[PDB]
Amino acid sequence: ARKGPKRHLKRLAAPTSWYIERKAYKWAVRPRPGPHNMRTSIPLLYIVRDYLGYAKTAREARKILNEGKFLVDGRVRKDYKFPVGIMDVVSIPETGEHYRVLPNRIGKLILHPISEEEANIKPLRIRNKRMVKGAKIQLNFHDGTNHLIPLSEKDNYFTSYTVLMKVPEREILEVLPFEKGAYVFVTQGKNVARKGRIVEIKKFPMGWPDVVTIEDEEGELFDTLKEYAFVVGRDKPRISLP
Amino acid sequence: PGKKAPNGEFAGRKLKLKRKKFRWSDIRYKRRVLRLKEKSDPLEGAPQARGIVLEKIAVEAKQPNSGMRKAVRVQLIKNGKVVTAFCPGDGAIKFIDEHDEVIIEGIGGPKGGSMGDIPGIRYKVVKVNRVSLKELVKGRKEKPRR
Amino acid sequence: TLLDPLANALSHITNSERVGKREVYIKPASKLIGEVLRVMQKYGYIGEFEFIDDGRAGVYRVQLLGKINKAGAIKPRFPVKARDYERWEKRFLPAFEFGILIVSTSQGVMSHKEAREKGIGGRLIAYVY
Amino acid sequence: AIWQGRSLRKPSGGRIVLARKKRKRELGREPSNTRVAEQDKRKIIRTYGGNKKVRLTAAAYANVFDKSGKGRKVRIIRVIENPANRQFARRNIITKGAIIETEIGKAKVTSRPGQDGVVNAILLEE
Amino acid sequence: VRDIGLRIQPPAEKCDDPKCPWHGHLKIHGRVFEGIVVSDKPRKTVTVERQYYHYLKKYERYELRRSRIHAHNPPCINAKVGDRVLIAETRPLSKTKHFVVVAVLERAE
RNA sequence: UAGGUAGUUGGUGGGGUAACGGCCCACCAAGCCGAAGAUCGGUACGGGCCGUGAGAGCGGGAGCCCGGAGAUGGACACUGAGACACGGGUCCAGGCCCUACGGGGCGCAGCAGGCGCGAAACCUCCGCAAUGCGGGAAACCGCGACGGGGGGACCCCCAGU
Ligand SMILES: [Mg+2]
Ligand SMILES: [Mg+2]
Ligand SMILES: [Mg+2]
Ligand SMILES: [Zn+2]
Repeated sequence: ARKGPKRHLKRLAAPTSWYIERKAYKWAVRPRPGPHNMRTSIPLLYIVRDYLGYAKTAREARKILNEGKFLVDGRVRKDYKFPVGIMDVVSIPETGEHYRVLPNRIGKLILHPISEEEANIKPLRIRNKRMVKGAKIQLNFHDGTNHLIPLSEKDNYFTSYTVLMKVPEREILEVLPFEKGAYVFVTQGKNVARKGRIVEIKKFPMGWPDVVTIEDEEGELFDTLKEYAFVVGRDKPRISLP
Repeated sequence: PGKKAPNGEFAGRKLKLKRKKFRWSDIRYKRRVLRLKEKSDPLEGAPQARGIVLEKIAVEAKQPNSGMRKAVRVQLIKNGKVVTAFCPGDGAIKFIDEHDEVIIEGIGGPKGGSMGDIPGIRYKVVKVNRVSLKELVKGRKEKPRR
Repeated sequence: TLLDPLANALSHITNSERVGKREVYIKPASKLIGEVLRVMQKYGYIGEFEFIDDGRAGVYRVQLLGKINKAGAIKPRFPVKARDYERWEKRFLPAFEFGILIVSTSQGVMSHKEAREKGIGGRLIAYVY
Repeated sequence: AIWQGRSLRKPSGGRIVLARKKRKRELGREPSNTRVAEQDKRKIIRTYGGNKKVRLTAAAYANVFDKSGKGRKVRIIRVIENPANRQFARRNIITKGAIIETEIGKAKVTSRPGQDGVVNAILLEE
Repeated sequence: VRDIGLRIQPPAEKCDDPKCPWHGHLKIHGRVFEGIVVSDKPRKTVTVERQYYHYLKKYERYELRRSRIHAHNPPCINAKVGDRVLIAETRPLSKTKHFVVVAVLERAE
């Protein structure tokens, strides 16, 4: 860590949301930079080989990768270091199956299987919002991917909303607002993977983030951070959450 | 005398200070923190050492006893010091000759000092010419280099 | 000088009852003293008590029954969490429920046996058994 | 060898023994004293990360400005009363508070020449 | 009335300099403390003291501790010795000034 | 081991930097730490953790992971997104080597192996099949990293005579 950037990774010091065996070998895969961050994503090899089992060694998993067999978000990926993350739709178009990446109830990542007519839309949270040259609006999303909207619809797209886009094309349909009454699914924290409706929003001065209070089906008020609640549908969710 | 000095709730500093102050009236602690054993120790924190014998001598025993205990003068190699070491066993001194290399351990007394009626000696011989002494005393092995 | 009117009372009580007396006078009378007498009574250690005014802070008359072994003050007044009582009950008392340990909880003065039922803590002031 | 790292003396007055060596990312460069001349010279530097820095070294024009936002490129004559250093106005060194004497009045410099490679000014009032 | 993100009331005058958070071009962001002034000898700087308790663990008792820091003192709220002040955190202003005074409470006594 | 500090503490205007800053400079002041231990000496890589004890505690921080620092000792620059670079470049000091005597070179705190010191520590072995990294459009190629054996009363578990 002296003269330049790190390049390897150890099994011991790996992210603890991965489902890997930490004492079997010495090295893990150092994930290439890409869409999501490193505490909420996993390389592409550990899905071809460890999770689904289509390969036994890496040398025969890197032969079916660069043949155009794996479709992460509608588009073909070939390198074994690509990060796959929350609310992605990995899809194997030959075998005929689909999946969605989601966090567990204790924090790890899974591959909850979904339909085919639902393997076509992806939810996206709004993280920031700014103005670019020509006086247009750029919406920055929860996995570092962008979109432009005119200066006449700057009233439908505040931050922490949710947008539903067709995956390989990115045409907006059905924005979901954030307010009291909407249906949220938690992403990180200590209330991981719990659903419900919103009851309250509370704000603090001088830098600290704001909190949200939620009520689930059987009836229990808990709370999380406001940017951990992912709005998926209003009054009834849109994603086949498990 | 009264009760005991700083038994207050907000008197932590003075209580810790009194303890640290009186811990120095000890001798096992002062001698372990100032490291006084080293700086005055001919063997330098080793369990054993090696030397080359200069002359063979005999010591007189304590008062309620009688007899002469045989010993040698060893000249260490890592330092250059000269110590006095004891040869344990019945007839051992007839196997030690001058210009020999010997190995040296402690003698195992109280506090690391000396033991029994040999009062000033604090080391004992274990090996002669890379051949254990215990064997030589009871047959069972022969001495190299003459 | 005088620094603790509660310790003086509890030592006076345990000194008097050890030689056979049947009445004592707790001279400087707080209302903390009265509050601790109240809970020494409900568990059956003393008889009945009354507050007599004398123009200067008042006195307390209490009748003894010869039913206590030892009473005293836990002085430095340590705090306790609502789940850490046994650590102190193993230090002051002689068996697993022998006697009471008086606690100055945020809802008054009470014995640790009623603090564990609400699940609260506070400062320990004294102990009787 | 102009090291711009930490200091070697605590706020209390005790000395500090350095524990490492000088990193190449902490160093400094020479002051580019801008002069007045009849032709302006400037160089280009490569900086940390591959960026650049235009570095003015002699000055010829002034880019004087006004209150209605009307600039004019006119040349300068000499410097008077640079408060930065006591002996700059004499040697004609233009730093940033300098009072430039253009050929249309006086002016006050409002840009850093050694960093931008231009001289800008506002038309100082009497 | 202007706020800066503290939900408190601004001073009753106007300043000059640009190192003032209320009237100038400084931004505050970080911790927010509270103490009493122990010197203002040099120009525009004070020294603020606050106290807390350290809990030893072997002896299970407490212990009194201090902390002296240095803060910029804008000319619109110039604080003397012996008064409560609220101070906030921002970028390095000098070798040893990294805080700024924002509001004064209990001037005299 | 009782006083220590004079770019030392602060202000005003600037230079320099990727960047804030007495980090440097020109002027104006007299501030700043300290018996609740400053300054100066001593010893020491910091932590997760490890030994011992009924617990309160006392003792240690070589091996595995995470941060820091170093490449015979001291100074200094070029190329690059990143270095003032262990198998890249200059100068001094201190060692050694080849030479047709004019000139050239080298520095294992990488893996085996050698000398010296010591009471004290192993083979000059086989492989890119596995985990990973660099290169390449890809099949692939390289790796004393990592993987396989050789030597040794290293620590644990299960048995024989
Ligand atoms: Mg300045
Ligand atoms: Mg050291
Ligand atoms: Mg050994
Ligand atoms: Zn102001």
